[PDB]
Amino acid sequence: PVYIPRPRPPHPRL
Amino acid sequence: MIQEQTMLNVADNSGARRVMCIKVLGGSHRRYAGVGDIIKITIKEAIPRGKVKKGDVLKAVVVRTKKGVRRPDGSVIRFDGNACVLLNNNSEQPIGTRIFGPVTRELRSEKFMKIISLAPEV
Amino acid sequence: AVQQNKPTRSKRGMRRSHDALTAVTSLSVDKTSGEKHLRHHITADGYYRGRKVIAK
Amino acid sequence: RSSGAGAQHVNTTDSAIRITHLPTGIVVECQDERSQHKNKAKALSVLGARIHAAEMAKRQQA
Amino acid sequence: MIGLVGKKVGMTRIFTEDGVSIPVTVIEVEANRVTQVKDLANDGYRAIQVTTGAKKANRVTKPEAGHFAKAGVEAGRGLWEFRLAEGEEFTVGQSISVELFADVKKVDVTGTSKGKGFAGTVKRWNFRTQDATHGNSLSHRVPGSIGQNQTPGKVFKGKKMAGQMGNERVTVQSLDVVRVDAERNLLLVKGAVPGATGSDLIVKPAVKA
Amino acid sequence: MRHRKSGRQLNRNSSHRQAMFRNMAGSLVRHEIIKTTLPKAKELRRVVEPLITLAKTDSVANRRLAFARTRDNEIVAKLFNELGPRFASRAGGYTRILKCGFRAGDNAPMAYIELVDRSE
Amino acid sequence: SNIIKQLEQEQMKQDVPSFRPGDTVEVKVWVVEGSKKRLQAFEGVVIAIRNRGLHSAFTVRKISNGEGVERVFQTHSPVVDSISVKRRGAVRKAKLYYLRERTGKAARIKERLN
RNA sequence: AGGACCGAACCGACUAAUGUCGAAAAAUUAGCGGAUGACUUGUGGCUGGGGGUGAAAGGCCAAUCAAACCGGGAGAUAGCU
RNA sequence: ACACAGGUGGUCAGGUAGAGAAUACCAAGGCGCUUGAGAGAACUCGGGUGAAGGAACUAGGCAAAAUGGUGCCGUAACUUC
RNA sequence: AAUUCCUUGUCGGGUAAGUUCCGACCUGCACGAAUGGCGUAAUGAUGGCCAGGCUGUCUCCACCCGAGACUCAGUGAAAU
RNA sequence: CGAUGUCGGCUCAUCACAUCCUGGGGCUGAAGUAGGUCCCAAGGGUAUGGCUGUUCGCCAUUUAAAGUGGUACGCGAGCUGGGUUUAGAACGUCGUGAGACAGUUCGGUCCCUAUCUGCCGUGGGCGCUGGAGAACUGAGGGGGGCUGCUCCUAGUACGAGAGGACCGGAGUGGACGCAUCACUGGUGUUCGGGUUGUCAUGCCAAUGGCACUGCCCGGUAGCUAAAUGCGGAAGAGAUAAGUGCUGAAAGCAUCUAAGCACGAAACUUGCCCCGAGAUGAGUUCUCCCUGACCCUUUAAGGGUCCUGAAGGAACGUUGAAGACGACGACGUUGAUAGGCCGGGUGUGUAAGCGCAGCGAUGCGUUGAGCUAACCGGUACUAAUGAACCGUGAGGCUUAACCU
Repeated sequence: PVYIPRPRPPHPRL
Repeated sequence: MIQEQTMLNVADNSGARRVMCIKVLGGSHRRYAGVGDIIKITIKEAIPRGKVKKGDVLKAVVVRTKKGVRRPDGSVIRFDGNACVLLNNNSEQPIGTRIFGPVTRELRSEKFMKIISLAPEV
Repeated sequence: AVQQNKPTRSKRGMRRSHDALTAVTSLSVDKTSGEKHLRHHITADGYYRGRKVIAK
Repeated sequence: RSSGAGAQHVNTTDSAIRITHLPTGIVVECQDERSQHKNKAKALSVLGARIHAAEMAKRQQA
Repeated sequence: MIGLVGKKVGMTRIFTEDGVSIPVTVIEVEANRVTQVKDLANDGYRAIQVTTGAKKANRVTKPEAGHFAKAGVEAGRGLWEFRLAEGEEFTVGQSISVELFADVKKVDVTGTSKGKGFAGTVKRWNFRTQDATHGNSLSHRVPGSIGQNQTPGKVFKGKKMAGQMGNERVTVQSLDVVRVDAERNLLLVKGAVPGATGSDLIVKPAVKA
Repeated sequence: MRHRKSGRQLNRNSSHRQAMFRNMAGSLVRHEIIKTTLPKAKELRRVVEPLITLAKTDSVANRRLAFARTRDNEIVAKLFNELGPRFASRAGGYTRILKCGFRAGDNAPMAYIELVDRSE
Repeated sequence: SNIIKQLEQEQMKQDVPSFRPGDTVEVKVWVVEGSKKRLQAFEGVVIAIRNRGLHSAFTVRKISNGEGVERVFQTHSPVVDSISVKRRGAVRKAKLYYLRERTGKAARIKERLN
């Protein structure tokens, strides 16, 4: 593909 | 069918007008009361000339239900309003000297003799 | 949803073992014409139980 | 477990101690630091101070 | 003693003279004739297998026709079997009517329950349905958790989940008898029995005497 | 679980279902034979037979009750004059179903639904 | 079935007075007060009739002292004894459940006098 | 007369749901706030990268912004995988 | 990126009911939205109703439920009147 | 108190019962007068609490209507 | 650290006893009740609201009790996101400042269509060997096992009085689970009626379409509980704690060393359900199959004609059976489904006509008309005559029985 998107944020876990 | 947070009218002239059923007494994990079961109430509204004040937490007995009580012949008796009679917390012995409205025959058992004696109908 | 590893050819065959279609193999013979048809169905020309039921 | 904020530490934790002294009815609540022992010492010092203050107040009233 | 096979035809109520109206079920009882008497010399247990009803002479198969001609009785629907209680002995072909229910006071009715189909968790095992608001997405009538964590690593056998409800062989026990009618061949029982109108019912005497 | 229920839903709401039963019963009265799917014919057996049952006796109000259904004057005109005195002797069951293969568009069970007619 | 109908028809009483819903019906019913057997009275307005043959019943709504008292009565039950119609009400609806919210002047209805 | 009130076009997205490999890389459904002005929009120009612009969020600058993209130093460098 | 539930400026614009370009049904006109047929399981969505209680549910009256229009009577504390 | 650690500091009201709220007590870790203080009519898809009506939110769910989910015919993926 | 989602809450639970109650006992500083402590016993149950995001805690009221812990302080490919930890902004403090604060408070997108094990169910093939139709026995496994209050005993024993038994029996309750619409209700967009706005049938009347089923009012059958019954046991065996009898070692004593009799909701039964895939594949009854041949590696071999038997399968009518399979009833020798007649129920005096009224409207025919899923009949229609699978009596060895 020409455009690979930003992934989905993850569990905070900070 | 009288359960928790249910507003009831007072049947006798003890002084309160609107009460709130806070717990159905008798048996744990019980949903609702029956014909003449004991419930615990708080007082939300009273007259100035009442023998009890607003805020007294005390025991009462249901006398009229909108759900209806069942005679063993197959019939049901549905009243147009919930009603209770106030009782003095260790010996029942109701406060009011005159009681308005009719009662049910299954209330007549060994401890509510004054209520059915003062009952004008049934 | 997402698998750990792929299944086999053997797993696919044992899965598709019950996907085998069943033929009826019970074609009937009309009384008048004798054409092949199914159970409780009319023929291509409209024959059923000998009577011309379609009238067309 | 403690109320307040800033760390998971809080989540896996405890780090909050309440000590009640039965014959007087004095409750000491400590939620200061991350560790129990350093709060255990503060809770015992507050128990000693409150019991000594409640006894000396009764003595000064008498 | 032995039980009898009957058909459920509706439910009614009986008005007693004192005022109490009791709900009753009308169980009709046909001629429960004996087909075979099994003995300990060939099976190791004494019992009797019987039938009821009446079949047409096109549906009954030649094995069942030979099994019925072994007894010589008329062909009837179904076959049931009752264990003997060592105090009596029945012969082959004895027309057992409802007169055995005249002495007993309480009976036990076993019937095929009415099939509810593939029912959910809330309908079958009476689970509490979760809150339908305050952010609830796609989790209204689901059972939720079905196992603990990594350390069990599996769902325990016997877990109360969604599945088949009905078509069981349930038994409502200790049902009172009301009236034993011999002219109409009926058996009024007190209360409700499993099954709809037209289902088979095994009415045995009460084992909890 | 629909224990002892009748009435086929046919993947439609009651308005479209009643409207297409109206139109299909009118087409079956007008053309005397039509070709449709099998459960539509099975439920149309519960629609056309009360229409003929109402059309058994000719009067003033029966024309208005037969005009309340099928919403057409030519359909009720073919009723009570042509179907009425011709289906007088037979009592009920005036229809006939003929299973005719499957449709090549969606593989649905096909059926000619007709009346007991066409001896003209 | 014929069995259920035969079991019901032998128990139904054959002297049921016919009354339309809305009639001011006075019903006298037996009651057992222990060692007493008293025929008590109950006079009110019929607001519903549920015909089920032997299982048939009828409501009699009564405005007693204070609030209203609604009580059903089984027709073929032995606990009731007499049904006497006092006034013939001229409502045109089978059920009269709308009369529950109406008290006082709005509770009364039309007389038939046909 | 009103940076007036309710409420359509229009502008924006406050709650909940549907979606969340969706009808679509921000949407729809049922309710919303403004709707004669500090409003919205079409057309055509001007301001541009250590800069432009900003009723000010360090936002936006072609779906990418605490320093855009393209091409070249450059095969930068990397005790690191 | 698609024969995509998104966006796109200006003009004409009727009948009944309606204060109204709202909303309900229609005329002129265009369409049935390029998968259908069955059965009516658990579960999911948009909904409708419900005995008795009326927020006891929940972090939280969140969501749902309820009021809602014209004419008339009357309208409290406070106030920059 | 958007301030406050000790603290759910103390009194009263509201509720049967209130770590929230209101009016205060000042013992102000560590308020404070243009990085403005105290009040303030009207206003706010603003934070919190209470009162009435109203209801499936709940007690305790039950049924029904359409769209999927189940089957058949045709086309036919994806993360891994 | 080329990713293991953590607190608290809702639902769902599982296990240990260091047992909260119920149960069986010992001591007591146990007159009885109510107690203190200890042992065995996990079979069952083990709160409702305010505050706080809070687990916890306090309060109010029950209860017989408001048990402790593990299971990633259980459970986010079951659910929110209140709090803790993204980006905005503020109060107080520190730092000249940018900024920081286990010091708050305001607000802030929580993805996934199930490949494998597991679980809930439901099917096909094959096996048990000649096959089929049924009926069960039964290994083994699963469900449940809670108890309050009142009365009799009995105001009895005990106790100066007050108070108040143990054991046993009966009734009525709460929760749980099962069953069913007989009663009462809810739903019942397939039944009837009222009404608003519009349109159509050339117009009145009447009816139909849309506007959430237009708004509602009820309401047939089914489903459902709030409605009604049922059950937790009684009894037996072996016991834990404990109480014992006889009884030596050890002239006594001793519940134990030999033995015997008691002794709990704990164990097995007894109550109910699944179940011979229990490959150990069980037992009984019945039905059906008794026709010739060649080749030959004379092998429990292969091939041809004739017959298809009991039974099963396919199709259709279908169901208070069901996702699909499967199960039940029927297929013309018929009441399985649809239609029709009558009854019942529900809505409630249809349309037309006649009369009164200027009119809306009112009355009589009429308590009519219409009736879905109900009941009892009626072949009126549709389930056709047939074709398909399944066979020529069934292997070896040994013993007892008749020849």
